[PDB]
Amino acid sequence: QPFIPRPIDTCRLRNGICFPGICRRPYYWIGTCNNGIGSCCARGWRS
Repeated sequence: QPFIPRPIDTCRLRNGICFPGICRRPYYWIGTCNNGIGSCCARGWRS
């Protein structure tokens, strides 16, 4: 976190990574991907 992580948003803040599975590091889960099985998790950290 170079910037100060504001309140966590959903995948509305999009395009960081879509994982098949889950985000563990460095990636914060923002909503789901692969229509449910994957994870919209943008590269970096929020909260």
